Amino acid sequence: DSVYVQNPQIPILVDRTDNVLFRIRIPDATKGDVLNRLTIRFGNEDKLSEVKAVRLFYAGTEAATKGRSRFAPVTYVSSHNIRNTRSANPSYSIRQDEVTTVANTLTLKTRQPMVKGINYFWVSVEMDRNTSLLSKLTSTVTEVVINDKPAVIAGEQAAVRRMGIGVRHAGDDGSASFRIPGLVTTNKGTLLGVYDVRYNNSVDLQEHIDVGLSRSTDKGQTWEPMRIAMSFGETDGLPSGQNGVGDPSILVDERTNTVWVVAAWTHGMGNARAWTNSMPGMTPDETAQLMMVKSTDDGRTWSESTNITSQVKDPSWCFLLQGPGRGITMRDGTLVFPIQFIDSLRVPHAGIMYSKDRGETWHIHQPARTNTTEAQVAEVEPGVLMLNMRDNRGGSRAVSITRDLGKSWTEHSSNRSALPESICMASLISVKAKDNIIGKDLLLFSNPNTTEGRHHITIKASLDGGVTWLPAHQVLLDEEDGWGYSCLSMIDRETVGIFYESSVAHMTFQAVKIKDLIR
Amino acid sequence: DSVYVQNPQIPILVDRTDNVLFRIRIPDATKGDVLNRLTIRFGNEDKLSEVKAVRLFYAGTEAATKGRSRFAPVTYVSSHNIRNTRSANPSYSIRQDEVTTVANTLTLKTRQPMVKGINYFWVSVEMDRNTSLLSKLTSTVTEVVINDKPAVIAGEQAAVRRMGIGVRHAGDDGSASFRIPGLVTTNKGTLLGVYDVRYNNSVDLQEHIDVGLSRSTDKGQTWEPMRIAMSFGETDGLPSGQNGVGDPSILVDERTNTVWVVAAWTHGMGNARAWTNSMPGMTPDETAQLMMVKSTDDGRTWSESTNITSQVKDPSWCFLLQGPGRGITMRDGTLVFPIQFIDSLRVPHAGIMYSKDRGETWHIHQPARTNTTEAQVAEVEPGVLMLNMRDNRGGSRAVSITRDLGKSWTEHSSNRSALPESICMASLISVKAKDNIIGKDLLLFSNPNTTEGRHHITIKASLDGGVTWLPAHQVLLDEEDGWGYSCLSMIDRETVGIFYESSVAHMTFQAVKIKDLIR
Repeated sequence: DSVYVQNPQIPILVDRTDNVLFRIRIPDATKGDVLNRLTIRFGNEDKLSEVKAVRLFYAGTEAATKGRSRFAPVTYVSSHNIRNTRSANPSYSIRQDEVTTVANTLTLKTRQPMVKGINYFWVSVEMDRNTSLLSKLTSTVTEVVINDKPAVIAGEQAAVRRMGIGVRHAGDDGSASFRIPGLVTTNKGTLLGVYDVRYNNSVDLQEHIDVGLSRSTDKGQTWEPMRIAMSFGETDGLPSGQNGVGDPSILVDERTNTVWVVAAWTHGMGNARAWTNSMPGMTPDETAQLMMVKSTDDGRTWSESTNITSQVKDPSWCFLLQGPGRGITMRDGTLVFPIQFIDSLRVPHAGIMYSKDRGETWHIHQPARTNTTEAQVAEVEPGVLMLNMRDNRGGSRAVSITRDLGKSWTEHSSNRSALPESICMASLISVKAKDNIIGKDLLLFSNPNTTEGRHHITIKASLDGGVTWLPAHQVLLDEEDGWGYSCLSMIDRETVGIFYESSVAHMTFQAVKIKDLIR
Repeated sequence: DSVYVQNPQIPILVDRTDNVLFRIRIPDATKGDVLNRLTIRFGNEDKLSEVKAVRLFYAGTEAATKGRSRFAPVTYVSSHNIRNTRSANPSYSIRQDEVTTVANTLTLKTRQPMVKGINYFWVSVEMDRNTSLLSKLTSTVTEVVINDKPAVIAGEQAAVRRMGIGVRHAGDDGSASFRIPGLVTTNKGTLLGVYDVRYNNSVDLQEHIDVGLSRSTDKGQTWEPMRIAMSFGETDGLPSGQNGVGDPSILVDERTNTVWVVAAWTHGMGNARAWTNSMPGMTPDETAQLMMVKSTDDGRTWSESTNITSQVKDPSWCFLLQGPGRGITMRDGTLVFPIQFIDSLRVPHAGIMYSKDRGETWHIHQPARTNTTEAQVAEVEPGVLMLNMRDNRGGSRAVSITRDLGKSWTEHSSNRSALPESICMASLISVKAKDNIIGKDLLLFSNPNTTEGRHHITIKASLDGGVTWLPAHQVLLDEEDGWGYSCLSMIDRETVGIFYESSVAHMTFQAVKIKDLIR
């Protein structure tokens, strides 16, 4: 007689067989009670054309000790099961009904007798594989009938659901996992997404890891098969498991359209984490190496790797590597990659590395802040670089300014205040007024918008050079748990792309109108 | 400088492509040093004709922080990787050499330049797939040559290596894992091994779990395809993930050769552990159910399950189930299964359940001991049952006697003293004097022979009804880490079979001459 409905703010993947539209908790069932039918309604303006099917599933009951406020006993659609990331695990969910032609009103039926107490049902939505990434569903459970009486419906279920595409799922092309996203838009409008290909498992370097790249010439609707942008196989006769390269950062040289990918090659180091096992020195046998590849053909083919360690690594550092995600071209044509180093006393520092000669030579000056790691840089105003930093103190992003490419650093007003975090990679980009439909300079930022865990992946916009991030100028994309790393790139004048580790896929692409951010 | 050699006491699987014969640590290498050649010698009476090939692998180096005493950076041959349990992970080991015709002396070569410090090599043995399970190798590294100088060899490498067979590997027939072994020998000499088929992962009930059975009519050399002995699929319209059955115990009714399998069916309980979520009551919706199948055709086909719960479960118990492993026929024809119950206050007790009518009706009297769980029972003398118990107090097995089928219990002299454990399932069987080649009553026991972790799987024999377990009357089978559950059954007059979770496979069978136990 009382039913609870959840409409979870998570991406509907156009390439998935099942996506969670509604979770339903019937908390106080009498044994034998039957959910005869439930009615969904879609909003007037919904493009029901590109909805392929809607399914009602039963998932049984809850454990006696797990309490009465959960919407599921288990993950319905796994983002980690290498054998199935695309459909509901059939061992957790039994299909009751299915409609393959969707109208604005829709009724699903069961004859399943319920157990005493908590019973779980959910609604799966399957989209046409060619569904527009910019499409939205406004769906409501309007009627639930139990023992031929309409039941009282409760819960927040007014979420506007967005589409996305699982560019990489766990198990794709034999790889256990994919991590550490980077995204740029080439001068030809081509989306380039980079990531770790983590073949054996999901652990950080050292392991068998290559740098993968997914390419889209249609604003993310389709992605060309995975290219290996960088790999070290059995270099020097050491196993591929002791020759990993990863934590990639990608940038487009906007003057030439030359694309650059920088990454950390770990050589040796047993089967342990490079973060604590990379040591002082310069040789591949001694310390992690800073490796770069380039594409001169819009990311279709990739150069052999060049070793730039000798140019920029201090011998006393335990570890120098890029900040994962992306770098930038500045207005004066300087290429800038965020970097991070562990000093002789094992203290991490964020900073920047830049080339003034199209990527021929690279320079690092002074660190921005102590006990920071992963950082992303934007040119917030001409000749003014904002470094936005993961901070081991917890709670909030560190923000510093350089006007001299990291020779000197100033604390920004927004430092350790404006942007909450849980100690996790975050994306920051600048959008020039002339390059977007708002006609105003923007900063766009994405991270897990929480001080604990990795969830509530959110795009935030600032109109005042990242002094203020108004709540209204934010879109929630993924309220469920994931590995939390993300990277932003403007797709065109009207839309921002996010390439991120989500609750629905290891590498998830979504496109968001900047008019949804700034209303 | 010196080199260190390990000959690990782990099973050589006749069905594996790779098995670790030797691990080698070269601790203090100069960059460029080359292990030119390595000589192994086999004992004069070794059956080298059933050795198919020997391989030398390089595995690179060690992590800076992991110290100097390890024999490997990583597991070389995985017992968990659903994509490969049978050959070395090629990302961790590079083959240097291979000999396919094995003599008493054997030389393996490399041209691999070593890194400064620690370098790992290992020797893989592949056996003929028809290799005798009773065969042994006595192998030693006699020469290691580096830079054309013989190096000083150190280490304990005098192990007599035994054969085994991986009856179930992780991933077999689509199942993530296999756990909880039981083994009997039918009156026809047929080996019947039962186990959890844990489809989704390796967690305990509640989950998608069936009872599997492997059958061998040739004393374990070959195993028939896996049969599902018990399964509840989508009973009552609940998902298979909320209809698991497992923790099996198997016995042969020696009077009739009727084989019986008892198991715990969990219905509902969300995706949580039944151990803490099974609750008082009697119905499948309320509490775990005690379910039984039988085979009248030597384990080829299995009856539909009968529900025994009403006969033996007190309503106030949170959980009644069998002790995993096996039950017995007593000399007077009584069938006995070890059982365990959680009382109304969540305190576990071990006991016995018996049938005097060929398995028609079952009875439980009094528990043996507070805060015990998994137990195995043997008829040490006519009408005298020894219950050997997992004890939550830690350190050692509890041992009690009943002469009245558990109405009353006496502490045995060996109680909480003679048999070390880490709080883990253990196997105990009795062998009558007339039924074995020693012509003496035996007790045989197997468990991880440690107070910490699960390793050193060992068969122990007692000649004095389990009063004493002399060190000499013990065989070490697996000194490396596993899940630790095991079950014993006499194969014939001369050999005991062990079906166990090992470091080399989820379900491992080995055969041991009792003349190796009692010398």
